[PDB]
Amino acid sequence: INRFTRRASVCAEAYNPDRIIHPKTDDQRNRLQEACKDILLFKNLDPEQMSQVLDAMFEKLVKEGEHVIDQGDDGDNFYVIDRGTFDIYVKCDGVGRCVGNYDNRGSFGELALMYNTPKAATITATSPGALWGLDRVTFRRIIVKNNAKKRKMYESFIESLPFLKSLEVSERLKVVDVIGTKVYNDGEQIIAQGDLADSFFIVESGEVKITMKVEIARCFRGQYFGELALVTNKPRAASAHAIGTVKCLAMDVQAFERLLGPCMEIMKR
Amino acid sequence: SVKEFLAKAKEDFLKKWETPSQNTAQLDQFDRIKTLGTGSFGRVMLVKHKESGNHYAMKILDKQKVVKLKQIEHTLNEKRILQAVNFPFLVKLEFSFKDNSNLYMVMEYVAGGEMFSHLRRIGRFSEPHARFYAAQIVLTFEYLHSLDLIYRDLKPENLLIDQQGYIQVTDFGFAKRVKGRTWTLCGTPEYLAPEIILSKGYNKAVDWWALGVLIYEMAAGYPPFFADQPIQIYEKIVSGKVRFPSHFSSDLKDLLRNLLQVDLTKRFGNLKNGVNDIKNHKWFATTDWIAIYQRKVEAPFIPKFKGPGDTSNFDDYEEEEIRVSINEKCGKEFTEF
Ligand SMILES: Nc1ncnc2c1ncn2[C@@H]1O[C@H](COP(=O)(O)OP(=O)(O)O)[C@@H](O)[C@H]1O
Ligand SMILES: [Ca+2]
Ligand SMILES: [Ca+2]
Repeated sequence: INRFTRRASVCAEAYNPDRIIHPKTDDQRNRLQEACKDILLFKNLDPEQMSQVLDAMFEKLVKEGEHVIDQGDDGDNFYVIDRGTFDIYVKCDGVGRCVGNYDNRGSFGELALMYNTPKAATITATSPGALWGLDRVTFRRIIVKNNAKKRKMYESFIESLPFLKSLEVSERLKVVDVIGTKVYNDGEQIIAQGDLADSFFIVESGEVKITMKVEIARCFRGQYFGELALVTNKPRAASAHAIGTVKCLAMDVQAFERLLGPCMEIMKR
Repeated sequence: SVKEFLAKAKEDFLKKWETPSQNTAQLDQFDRIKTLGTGSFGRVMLVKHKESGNHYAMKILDKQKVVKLKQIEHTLNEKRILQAVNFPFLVKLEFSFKDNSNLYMVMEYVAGGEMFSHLRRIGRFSEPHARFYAAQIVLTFEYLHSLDLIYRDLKPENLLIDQQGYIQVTDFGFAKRVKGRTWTLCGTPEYLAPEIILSKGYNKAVDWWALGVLIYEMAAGYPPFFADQPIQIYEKIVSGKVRFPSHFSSDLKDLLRNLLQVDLTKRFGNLKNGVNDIKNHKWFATTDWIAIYQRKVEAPFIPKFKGPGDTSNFDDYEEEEIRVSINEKCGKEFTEF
């Protein structure tokens, strides 16, 4: 051999990011979250992106014998089984066959969430059952919107940083591209006094208490700390700890430099 | 030299960009000889100009099919962008036009066929053979990026060899002008950057990613990430974990790691020194970036021509008749074409 078959381009619907909630039981939700845990497109998701997406999933009922999907039938839809039994089968030529089975578990269609991809088999309800469905345009809006809301603005935080005021836009986005997130529990230590100053932080939610060896500051949403790691690597004068549950933006400072060179060069210009 | 000319290319482009060429010619100015490729959707043809007797490649696009597949915005890009750029390795748009049923881009013929076809026949490429091609893409992507244009579809099926063994980049369907960040999930599966897959929003970085892939394929004979079902290909691309065949010279495999880097803070082309990181790499030591640009370098392969209008380096498709309806279709959507 299949060595000479060319590889077609693929392309999903556009959404330039510049109301949907389908009720489901507490448990129905958890089971749904576990059936998606290890699916590529869900693995790596804000638990809020995840939550938004799990809202979007619509209920789909089926009487026994009903066709959930038809081979070659359109696949703009991902499906995860709630309850029921299900036969899978393919008309391989030529020849209609049964392949495997479904017993109240299992999913199919994920590639649909990326681009149009005609179901490879017909799935048939071997009893009364229910599924949750997800359609590509819906799913992609959610996730595109959610990231754009997390891109500009993730920045403002960055452009409220005195050391970075003199960055160009093309450069600040470079940082928006990669800046990580960290989540912290009550009293968990964010920074350790006398530790190598490896990166700076910005609070997205919660409160951070800066203390020395004696409360010497409290940071709320939109406020930075450790920001000295940019100008010098000399050991933290103070420590940081979480007050409640904090989420932090964390930027390793070296990475910063691979992108932009040393922050001090910036703070000239 | 290296200094002003930049600005001149943007001066040039911008001026052509804001007021594009329109219905240069028309269908009956051409004879339709043979299909070269089934465009989606789609059909690229060899055509003989009449007044000149000279040959071209005609890209026929069914206006309705484009609308049904939702490629309105992309199509306008292909054409707008293509008739506004100029660079020795970008294919030339000679005339453009439309009629009741189709859109037409007429281009220079590249008799040599697709890289893909050669690569596949030949198995793989020696490294200097790979390097020679890869140099043109690097220079081409710098030209494009400088204008704030990304290409987004790098693959040996969109890279054609011209009569002098050089390359002409070809399919601009996904090319676009991005000042901040763009989100469309598009390209070719084996070549998608991980940020595209995960809908992170992205710009110039994805091209350089794709460059790493191309190069690895040009030298290996197969791409870095492959698998039975696509989702597994994506799974692999997201781990960015890659094996190199035994024969990859150490410097090659070194370059591939810097380009095939899922971590944007470490991916060549994307860092402080931009592209120079790639040019002044270790796998381009023997490359005189100036020479290649002037096409003064010995091509490690010249496709065999015959007379003009020879299609030997291309595959054979079944010829259907190009229907032009008496009813104009989708007029409003392509006004700007
Ligand atoms: N100017 C040209 N000269 C020779 N062959 C071409 C030319 N343009 C396109 N082709 C061939 O026709 C096919 C379609 O090109 P492309 O622009 O990729 O259309 P699509 O993206 O719809 O497939 C390609 O595989 C290419 O080999
Ligand atoms: Ca193509
Ligand atoms: Ca295309």
